[PDB]
Amino acid sequence: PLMVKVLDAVRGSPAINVAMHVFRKGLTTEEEFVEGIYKVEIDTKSYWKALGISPFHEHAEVVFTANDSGPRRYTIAALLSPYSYSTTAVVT
Amino acid sequence: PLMVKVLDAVRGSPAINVAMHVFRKGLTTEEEFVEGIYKVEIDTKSYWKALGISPFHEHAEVVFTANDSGPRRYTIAALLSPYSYSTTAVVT
Amino acid sequence: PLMVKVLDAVRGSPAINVAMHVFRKGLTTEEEFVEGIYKVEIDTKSYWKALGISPFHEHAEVVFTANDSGPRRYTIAALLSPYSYSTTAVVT
Amino acid sequence: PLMVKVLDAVRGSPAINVAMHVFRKGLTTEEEFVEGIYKVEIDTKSYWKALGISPFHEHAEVVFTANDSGPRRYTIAALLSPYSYSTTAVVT
Amino acid sequence: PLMVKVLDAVRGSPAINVAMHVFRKGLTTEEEFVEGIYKVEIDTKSYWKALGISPFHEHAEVVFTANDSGPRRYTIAALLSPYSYSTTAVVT
Amino acid sequence: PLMVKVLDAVRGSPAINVAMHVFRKGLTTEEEFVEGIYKVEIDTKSYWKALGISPFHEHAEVVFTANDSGPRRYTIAALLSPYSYSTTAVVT
Amino acid sequence: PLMVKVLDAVRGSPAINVAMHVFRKGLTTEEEFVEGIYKVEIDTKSYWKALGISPFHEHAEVVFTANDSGPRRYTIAALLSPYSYSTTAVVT
Amino acid sequence: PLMVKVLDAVRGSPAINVAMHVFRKGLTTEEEFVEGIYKVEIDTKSYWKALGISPFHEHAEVVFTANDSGPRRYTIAALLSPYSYSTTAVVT
Amino acid sequence: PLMVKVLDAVRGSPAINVAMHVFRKGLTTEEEFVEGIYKVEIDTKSYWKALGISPFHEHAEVVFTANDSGPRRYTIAALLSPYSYSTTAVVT
Amino acid sequence: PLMVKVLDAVRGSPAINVAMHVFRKGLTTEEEFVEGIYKVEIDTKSYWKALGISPFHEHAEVVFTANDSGPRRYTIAALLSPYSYSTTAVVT
Amino acid sequence: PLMVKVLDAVRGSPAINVAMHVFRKGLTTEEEFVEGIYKVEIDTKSYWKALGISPFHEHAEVVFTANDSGPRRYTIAALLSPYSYSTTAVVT
Repeated sequence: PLMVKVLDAVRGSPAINVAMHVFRKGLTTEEEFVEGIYKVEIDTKSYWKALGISPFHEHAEVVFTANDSGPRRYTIAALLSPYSYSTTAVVT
Repeated sequence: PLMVKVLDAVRGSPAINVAMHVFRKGLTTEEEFVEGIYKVEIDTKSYWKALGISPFHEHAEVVFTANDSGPRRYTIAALLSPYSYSTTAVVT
Repeated sequence: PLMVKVLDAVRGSPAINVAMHVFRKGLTTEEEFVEGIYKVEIDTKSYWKALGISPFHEHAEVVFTANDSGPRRYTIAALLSPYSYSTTAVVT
Repeated sequence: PLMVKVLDAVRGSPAINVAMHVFRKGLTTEEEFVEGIYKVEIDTKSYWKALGISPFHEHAEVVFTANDSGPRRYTIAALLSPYSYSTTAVVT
Repeated sequence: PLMVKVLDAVRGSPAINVAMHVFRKGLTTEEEFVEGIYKVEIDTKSYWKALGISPFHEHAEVVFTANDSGPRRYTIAALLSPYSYSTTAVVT
Repeated sequence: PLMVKVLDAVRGSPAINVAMHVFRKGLTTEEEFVEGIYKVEIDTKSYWKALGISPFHEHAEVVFTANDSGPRRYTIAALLSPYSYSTTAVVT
Repeated sequence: PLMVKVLDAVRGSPAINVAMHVFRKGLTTEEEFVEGIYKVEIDTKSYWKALGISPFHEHAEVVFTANDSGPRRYTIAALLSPYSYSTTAVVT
Repeated sequence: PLMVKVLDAVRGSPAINVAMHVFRKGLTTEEEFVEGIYKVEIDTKSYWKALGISPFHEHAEVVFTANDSGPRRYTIAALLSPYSYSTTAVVT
Repeated sequence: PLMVKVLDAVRGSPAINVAMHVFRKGLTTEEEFVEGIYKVEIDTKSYWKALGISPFHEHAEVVFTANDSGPRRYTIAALLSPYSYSTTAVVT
Repeated sequence: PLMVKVLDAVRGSPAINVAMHVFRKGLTTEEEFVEGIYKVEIDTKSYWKALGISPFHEHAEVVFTANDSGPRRYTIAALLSPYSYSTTAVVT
Repeated sequence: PLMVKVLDAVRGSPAINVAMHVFRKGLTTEEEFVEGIYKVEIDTKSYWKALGISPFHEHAEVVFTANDSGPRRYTIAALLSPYSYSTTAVVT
């Protein structure tokens, strides 16, 4: 007789992020899983992933170069941070 | 007799994000999963993924170059952050 | 006798995002899954994906170059962030 | 006797996004799935995907160049963020 | 005896987006699936997809160049964000 | 008779992030796992991952160079930090 | 008769991050695990991971160089630190 | 009859981080574990990890060089340190 | 009849980090553990880890050099140190 | 009838870090352990760890050099030291 | 009938670090242990650890040199030392 009670009585004006999971009971294999529920990804980089079976098997001559140079500005305010009765100013 | 009770009584004006999962019970394989419910992806990069079976198997001469240069500005305010009785100001 | 009760009584004017899953029970393989429920993708890049079976199998001479330069401005305010009794100003 | 009760009584003027899934029970394979319920895509790029079986199998000489330069401005306000009794102002 | 109850009593003037799923039970294959329910695509780009079986099989000499330059302005306000008793101004 | 009671009575306007998990009971294999519930990734880099079975098996001559140079500015304020009756100010 | 009681009565406006896990009971193998619930990653780098089975098996001549140079500024304030009745200023 | 009582009565406006785990009962193998719940990663580097089975097995001539030079500034204030009635000021 | 009572009555505005574990009862093997839940890692470096089984087994000629030079400044204030009624100033 | 009572009555505004573990009852093997509850890592270095089984087994000629030179400044104030009614000042 | 009572009544604003463990009852083997509860590691170095079984077994010619030179400044104040009604200045 499992019972879960969440934010039953809310009197007011909150700022809320609620993540709940209820569970009652082949290069890359993933099964029965929970991933990136509130995941935030900024300027992520993946070059070579899961190329495959027997790639470049014989007499491969590869030249791999990755140049991550760049003038980049992101400037996030209040990332994944709920706020209440509050002021968020991004001024440039 | 599983029972889940969430935000049953809300008196007021909140700012809410609610993610709830209730569960009662081949190069890339993924099964019976939940992913990227609130996934936020900004300027993500994937170059080579799952090319396949026996790619470049024999006598391959590849030249892989990735130039991630660039003048880029993102400037997000209140990302994935619910707010109440609040000010979100982006000024440039 | 599974029972789920969410936001049963709402008195007021909230700002709400509600994501709720109730579950009772070959280069890429994907089964019985839930993906990108509230997914946000901004300036995402995928160059080579799942090329296939035996691509460039013999005597391939490839020249792969990716130039991610560029003057780009995004400037999002209140991304995936419900707000109430609130002011969102984007001024340039 | 599964039972789901959502937003049963709403007294007021909320701003609501509701996604609910209730479930009772060959290069790319996807089965019995839910994708992009509230998915948001901005300036996404996919160059080469699922080219096929035995592409460029023998003596291929490819020149792949991708130039993602460009003067681009997006300027979204209140993306996927319901708001109530609120101001959303985009001024340029 | 599955039962789903949503927004049974609404007293007021809300702004609502309602997605509800009730489920009781070939290079690219998708089966019994749900996709792009509220998916939003802006300036998305797909160059080469599912070219086919044995394309460029022998002695192919391809020159692939993609120039994503361009003066482009999008300027969306209140994307996928229902609002109530609210003001949305896009001024240029 | 498991019972979980969280934030049952909330009188006021808090700023809350709630992650709650209730559980009652092949190069890379991941199963029965929960990951990235609130995980945030900024400027993460993965070059070569899960290349495959027997890659570069015989007489491979690879040149791997990764240049992570670049003028980059991130400038996040209030990352994953809910705030109440508060000011979040990013000035440049 | 396990019972868990968390933040039962909250009178006021706190800033809260709460993570709770309830549990009642082949190169890389991880199963039945809960990882990176509130994990934050900034400028992380992984070059070669899980290359595969018998890579560079015979007569490999690799040149691996990683240059992590770069003018980079991050400047985070209030990372994973909820604050209340407080002032967060990032000034440059 | 295990019972856990945490922060039952909170009168005021604290700044709180709460992690609670309640438990009642092959190169890399990890089982039934909880890892990096509130882990913070800044400028972490992993070069070669889990290359695989029999890599560089015979007559390998590798040149591994890692140059971690770089002008980098991080400048975090209030990392994983909730604060109340407080000032967090980053001035440059 | 195990019973745990923590911070039952909190009158005021403290700054709190709460980590509580309640427990009632193959190169690398890791079982039934909790590791680095609130561990924070800054500028950590791991070069070669778990290369694999029989790497460089015969007639290997490796040149391993690691140059950890670099102009780097971190400048953290109030790391993992909650503060109350307090002022945190980082001035450069 | 084990009973644990911690910080039952807190009247005031303290700064608190709380770690409590309550417990009632193959190169690297670790079982049923707790690690890095408040673990802090700064500029840690691990070069060669768990290379594997029979690495460099026969006729290996390795040249291992590690140069930990570098202009590096860390300058942490109030590390893992909660403070109340206090000033934390980093001036350069 | 074991009973533990800690900081039952706290009237004031102390600065507290609380670590309590309550316990009622193959190259490297580690069992049922507790490590690095408040561990702080600064500029720690581990070069060769657990290389493996029979490494450099026959006719190995290794050259191991470790140069720990470097201009490095750490300058921590109030490390793992909670303070109350106190002033912390780090001035350079």
